[PDB]
Amino acid sequence: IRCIGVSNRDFVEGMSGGTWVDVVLEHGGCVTVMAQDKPTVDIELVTTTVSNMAEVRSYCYEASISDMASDSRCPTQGEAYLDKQSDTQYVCKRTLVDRGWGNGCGLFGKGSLVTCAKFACSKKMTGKSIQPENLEYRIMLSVHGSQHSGMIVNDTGHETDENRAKVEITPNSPRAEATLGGFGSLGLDCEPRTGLDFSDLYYLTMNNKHWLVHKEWFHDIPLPWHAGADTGTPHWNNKEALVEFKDAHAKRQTVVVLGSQEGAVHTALAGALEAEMDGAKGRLSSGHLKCRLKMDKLRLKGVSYSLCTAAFTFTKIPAETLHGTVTVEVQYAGTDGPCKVPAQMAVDMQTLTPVGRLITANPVITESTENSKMMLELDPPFGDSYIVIGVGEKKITHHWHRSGSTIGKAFEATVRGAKRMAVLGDTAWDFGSVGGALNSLGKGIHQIFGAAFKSLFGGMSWFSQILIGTLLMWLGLNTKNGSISLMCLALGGVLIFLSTA
Amino acid sequence: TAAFTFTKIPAETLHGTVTVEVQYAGTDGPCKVPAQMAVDMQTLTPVGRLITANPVITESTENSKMMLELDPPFGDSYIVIGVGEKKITHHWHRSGST
Amino acid sequence: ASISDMASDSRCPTQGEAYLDKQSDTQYVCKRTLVDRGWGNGCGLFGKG
Amino acid sequence: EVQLVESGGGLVRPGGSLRLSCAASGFSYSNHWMHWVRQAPGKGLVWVSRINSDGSTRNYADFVKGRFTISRDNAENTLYLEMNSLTADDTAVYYCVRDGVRFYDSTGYYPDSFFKYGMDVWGQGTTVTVS
Amino acid sequence: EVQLVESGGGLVRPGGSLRLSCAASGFSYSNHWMHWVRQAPGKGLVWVSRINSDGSTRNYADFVKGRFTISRDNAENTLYLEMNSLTADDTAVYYCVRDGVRFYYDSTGYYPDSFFKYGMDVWGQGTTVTVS
Amino acid sequence: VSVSGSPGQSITISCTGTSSNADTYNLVSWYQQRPGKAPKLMIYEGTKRPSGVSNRFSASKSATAASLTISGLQPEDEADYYCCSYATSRTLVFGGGTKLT
Amino acid sequence: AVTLPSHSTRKLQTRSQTWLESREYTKHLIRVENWIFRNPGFALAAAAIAWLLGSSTSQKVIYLVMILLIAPAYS
Ligand SMILES: *[C@H]1O[C@H](CO[C@@H]2O[C@@H](C)[C@@H](O)[C@@H](O)[C@@H]2O)[C@@H](O[C@@H]2O[C@H](CO)[C@@H](O[C@@H]3O[C@H](CO)[C@@H](O)[C@H](O)[C@@H]3O)[C@H](O)[C@H]2NC(C)=O)[C@H](O)[C@H]1NC(C)=O
Repeated sequence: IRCIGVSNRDFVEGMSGGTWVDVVLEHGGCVTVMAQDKPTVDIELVTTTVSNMAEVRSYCYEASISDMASDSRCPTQGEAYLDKQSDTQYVCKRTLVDRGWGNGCGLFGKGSLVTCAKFACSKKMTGKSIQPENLEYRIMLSVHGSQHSGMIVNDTGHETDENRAKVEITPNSPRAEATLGGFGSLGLDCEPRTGLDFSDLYYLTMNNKHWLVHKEWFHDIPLPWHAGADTGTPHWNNKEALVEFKDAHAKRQTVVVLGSQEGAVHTALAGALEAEMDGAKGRLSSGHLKCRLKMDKLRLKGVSYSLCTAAFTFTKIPAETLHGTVTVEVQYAGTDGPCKVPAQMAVDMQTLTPVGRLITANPVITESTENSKMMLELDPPFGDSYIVIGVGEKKITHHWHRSGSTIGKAFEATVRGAKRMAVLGDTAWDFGSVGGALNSLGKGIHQIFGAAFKSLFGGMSWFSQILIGTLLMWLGLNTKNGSISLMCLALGGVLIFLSTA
Repeated sequence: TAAFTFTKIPAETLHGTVTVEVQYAGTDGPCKVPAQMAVDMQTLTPVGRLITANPVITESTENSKMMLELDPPFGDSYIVIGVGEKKITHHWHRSGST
Repeated sequence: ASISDMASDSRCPTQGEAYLDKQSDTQYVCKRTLVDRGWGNGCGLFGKG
Repeated sequence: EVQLVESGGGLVRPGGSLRLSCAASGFSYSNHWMHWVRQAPGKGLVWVSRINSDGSTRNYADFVKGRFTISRDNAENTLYLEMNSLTADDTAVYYCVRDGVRFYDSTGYYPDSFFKYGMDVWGQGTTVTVS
Repeated sequence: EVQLVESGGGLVRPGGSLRLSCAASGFSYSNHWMHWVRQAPGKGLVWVSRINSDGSTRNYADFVKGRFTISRDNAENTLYLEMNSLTADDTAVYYCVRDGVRFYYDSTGYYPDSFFKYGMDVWGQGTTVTVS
Repeated sequence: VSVSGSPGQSITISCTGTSSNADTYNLVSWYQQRPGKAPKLMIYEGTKRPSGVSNRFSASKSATAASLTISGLQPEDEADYYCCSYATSRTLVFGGGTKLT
Repeated sequence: AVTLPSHSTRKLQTRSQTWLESREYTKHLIRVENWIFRNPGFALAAAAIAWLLGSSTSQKVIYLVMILLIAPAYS
């Protein structure tokens, strides 16, 4: 439940006898954790809010000019000085102008002309800072079992529902227990500070559109820049790159503004994440969190019930998710109170020997009135199989055909692994990380190689690194020395970055 | 044997040490503050170094305030204060390598 | 030269940069620098101000 | 308890100069911000100026376009307000104020933007009459 | 029991504009489709407009050639219908309606599937507007 | 400008600045000046009350104005009340004042 | 101003789409293809400058490609 259709979910199975499982949560997909004898719990990150950001260095992307003025001097007399040059609100440029006997001053050298123009800014974009403290993550988890198909994305007063829980996680309280009534409580220790880089990301606003911008792109930008506190009549310490002092001929000088600049910033931003704002807080919808799951206080509600023997009707019928699982929504006719639904994948209906794996929870209908609804999902075997629901001589059976042999599943698993590593960097080694010694060695050497690779390359974008990938591919292909492998290795890294976006 | 609270959570000095300010709610008189740096909260194994001393809270009143600084290990770690089921914990991450 | 009423400002470890309102005057010399702050001066964070 | 005492207020002609003084005792004067506030007869309170512990930072309101000059001597626990080119609009009672809330920052030096404050320790005020 | 309350109706000269509002309470407003329907005096019900949960999908009947604009504020549980270039044919009582049947299948109320099962279960008392 | 109250009742004095960063009221301070007395501060940092000031006085703040609430009015309470805050980063400004009878 | 450094250098890598992920490839390729289409003869000049430099054929073709990439951006 809550993860049936997300199309980017991965199953985390097994643990050290039920002690704990490492899990990385991402915004795109969700993780369904299944234990040996415990209810399957689906966990998903929802939104990451940032709070009380502190404004820093707001820029100007649209200038406005005002009453120009100018002053000139004799070929020998010195340099021009307008009385408006002693004001920090005027742009002033000094140049040389042809003069003599025609304009009014007798001598024929070049003169000196100063022009000044007042600067007014309509619109400005501001950049705000984000400390990795006071950063709140909101995790939503739900459980399989007894909820009918309707309650998959239904967001309501989930405090009462008893099957779905919501957890806030902040650097001031990284540990939390989600109390699932009657199922126990899922303990969840999580690391919020190391989530996503939040010491290099400014929150940038232009006009009701907010981005996450990398610092060192919000400092090497050439526009009139204030600094921090907006108090009264602002002052911009630039007076250049937004006013163009175009010269005429025969001592004519003109001042123009460049227009509105909000088109170069929208295209200068490419590959910077989007965000949205609510009140004083900023909701980012793209992030990365790593929570260790201490699921040793989860129980099974269904056990010790007696199994229902009335009838079962397949109403919505069986359906196939993107990963192979099979969701079934059954309706129970009998009035047998709380009860245990018998369901098993089976082939060779002569002797129903359970095959496949039942990734549900403790199956069980909790309603007691007349007709109840339930939804359970099964992981079927690759060949043809029969979904069997019911006890005896009134068993409803459905025919199911799953496509791809185990080799296909292994290849798709390795593709998922490559994508996850390319996206998450070193941390990807912690996905199903019960944690041994081999996994830790892998994490270490991948961390070293990652630091080196990010220090050499990683100042390049899609096209540029496709280029350097092909070039290093050739160079390694015909170098004839022993370093060829090294160069060829580089290609993989670089080229794989391109074919996973 | 009481509960502790984080008034301003943690600060990070330039040299990497962490300064914590703890507030004590109970009234046990002068008593040690149990604090450490840990990973794997399942088995709290002391990792890192606590550079203050035997931390104490001198006052004997309702709410008291104290400050202690500890030297974290280079990985990600948890600042643990308290004994059992009331132990306030924080997440702290240090950048450098040895 | 002769000098006059000095003034200063400082705004934290993690905020923007200091700005006096007397920087928008062409009669004042102004210099911007970095100062150590935090836990003894008023702002909780420890970088350079 | 701390007691602030004003001095130097008196009748002076329009355009005259006047030096107000404030004597403090009973606290770490060398570490607190000091303020000069005024209140015209039958009028409300009007903030005038503020200074730090060392005297580095000095802030003046808009109505004082450089007419006032605030200073202090920590070794003598003394505050001063020089006044030049007096007009009739400034005839009022001047209150000397201690700033202890800043004393968060026991140094009283760093003039952060929008720092917390609240003025509870005031002198009795001295009357200046420009007539 | 959810109560829908219409507001803003009044007499207007031909060609005028008017902003009708609707207040909802007692259900998850942010997750339901909303409708405006109208009925001329002594005439039948005439469907006017509908809006999804976020406002990304606005549907209007053919009679309104872009004159009317439907919108909503979920946080305020409010629905708005701004009407421009009103004529005598616009004199009617307008009911603000909640689509409760759609909420049974699509709890997000966002995806505007074609020919989806619907039902306008909760009606307001309606506000009378006369373009005279 | 003024507010009237009866003994035992509660009165609220408001303080509003126009278009100031929507931050200011977090730092508004409230001061009391009885007739012919030196001013005394009742509230600082918007809502915090000093030690010694009676619990009778309370304070509240929003993004648009600040409010000072005195419940159980006493004949002592009749005085002039002034709010103060930052005009800019380096300034201070007192309100128009309200005479409470 | 004129420069405005591109941000794709510091591409924030995460599972969600970025700001303009539809235009990067076509962007660079379109600029190069258009500039070479407009001014052909520089292909000849670049062939000559590449042929004068570099001994083997591989070095000469690499120099040709690098000239034809470095000219359209006037980098
Ligand atoms: C998500 O859930 C809502 C309702 O929320 C739930 O309501 C109860 C059933 C409990 O399980 C609660 O814990 C939980 O909050 C679904 O909406 C509901 O749809 C049914 C459709 O049968 C509506 O029933 C109607 O009213 C009565 C029954 O009360 C019948 O006699 C009628 O014939 C009719 O069926 C019900 O009113 C409606 N409730 C609300 C608040 O809208 C929603 O469909 C579901 N979504 C998904 C995707 O599963």
